[PDB]
Amino acid sequence: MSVEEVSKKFEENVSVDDTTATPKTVLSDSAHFDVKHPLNTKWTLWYTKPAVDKSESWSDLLRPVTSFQTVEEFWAIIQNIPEPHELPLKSDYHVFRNDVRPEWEDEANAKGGKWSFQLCGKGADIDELWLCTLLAVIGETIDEDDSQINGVVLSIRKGGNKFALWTKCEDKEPLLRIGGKFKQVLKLTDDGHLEFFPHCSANGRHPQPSITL
Amino acid sequence: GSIGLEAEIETTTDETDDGTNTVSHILNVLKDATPIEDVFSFNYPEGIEGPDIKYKKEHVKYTYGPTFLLQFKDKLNVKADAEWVQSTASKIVIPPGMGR
Ligand SMILES: C[n+]1cn([C@@H]2O[C@H](COP(=O)(O)OP(=O)(O)O)[C@@H](O)[C@H]2O)c2nc(N)[nH]c(=O)c21
Ligand SMILES: *SCC1=CC(C)(C)N(O)C1(C)C
Ligand SMILES: *SCC1=CC(C)(C)N(O)C1(C)C
Ligand SMILES: *SCC1=CC(C)(C)N(O)C1(C)C
Ligand SMILES: *SCC1=CC(C)(C)N(O)C1(C)C
Repeated sequence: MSVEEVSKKFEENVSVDDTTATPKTVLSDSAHFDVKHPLNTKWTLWYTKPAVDKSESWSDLLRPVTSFQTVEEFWAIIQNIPEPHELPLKSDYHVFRNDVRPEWEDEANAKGGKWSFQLCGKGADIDELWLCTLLAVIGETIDEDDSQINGVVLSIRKGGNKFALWTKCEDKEPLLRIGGKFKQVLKLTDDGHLEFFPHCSANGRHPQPSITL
Repeated sequence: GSIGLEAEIETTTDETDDGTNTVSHILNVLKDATPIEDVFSFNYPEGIEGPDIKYKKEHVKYTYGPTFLLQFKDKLNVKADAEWVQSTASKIVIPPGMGR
């Protein structure tokens, strides 16, 4: 069995003609995506703008949008470059559905576990790490990352910013593991930084969730 | 030595907008685009390329590298929401098979 070598001009044949097809990614395009990027999961894109909650409704503010298995969609909302320290705090952002959809008021019913990450607020390059994990989680749910996860959430406030991670469940043990990974994403260092909220408490906002590093 | 014009230009253009990306503009590109074979199914020629990046995630099928998706963000600069339903509803998905 040969390996990455290519020491012969036989395996390849330098010759083409009317080469059918013609893909064009947003990378090589820059202004003409001739190809639609699909995935193997489902995830909506809701962005909350808490402000009229005074008397409106958590459901009256939340703005649900992009709900597909692509990337050009969710990426747009990112184009907003709001990040966890680039947009009006006290905000929220949740993308998911692979398992449920409703929200922290039901999605929990799905994941069962809410892994949040409280941050005093920094503003450097965390939006890339927080995403790399989320984007991969929804975009790469096939396995390894979002093996069986349910969805992710976002919530900014005065303190600074707080991102939530919802997991189908598959046992919390494996979660404490996942969270740890998200921990570094928070750009911390021994500070523990992490939040564990059991769905059972998420909906009924019951006191004493799980933990908060 | 030289019989004619050795200098011949071929499709140069390379000049669209002042560098501003618009949802309608890009989404409009989709209106007349081709299908997809899958991330690793298509090698993006432009200082980038996703061959096995996430393909190692196990089972692949539809795994878009973390860094890859990032690149998208660079050219995605287009706060959408409306045109989305217009284009997003068009986004096509094709199962990576062919062979067996
Ligand atoms: C996430 N979420 C929040 N609210 C309401 O807003 C309040 C604040 O919710 P929170 O504890 O800040 O939730 P979050 O950080 O996970 O987003 C709660 O007491 C809820 O009554 C919600 N209300 C509904 N119906 N559905 C939701 O998904 C939802
Ligand atoms: S970011 C950690 C933090 C924020 C604030 C609400 C001010 N706190 O009391 C602690 C120190 C927990
Ligand atoms: S998560 C994407 C990412 C990580 C890091 C190595 C900090 N980067 O430079 C980028 C932004 C590519
Ligand atoms: S959250 C507990 C749990 C474990 C497993 C067997 C994977 N499940 O289907 C539920 C979600 C009930
Ligand atoms: S904590 C379990 C729970 C919460 C609530 C949403 C009120 N429920 O109906 C059950 C009892 C499932």
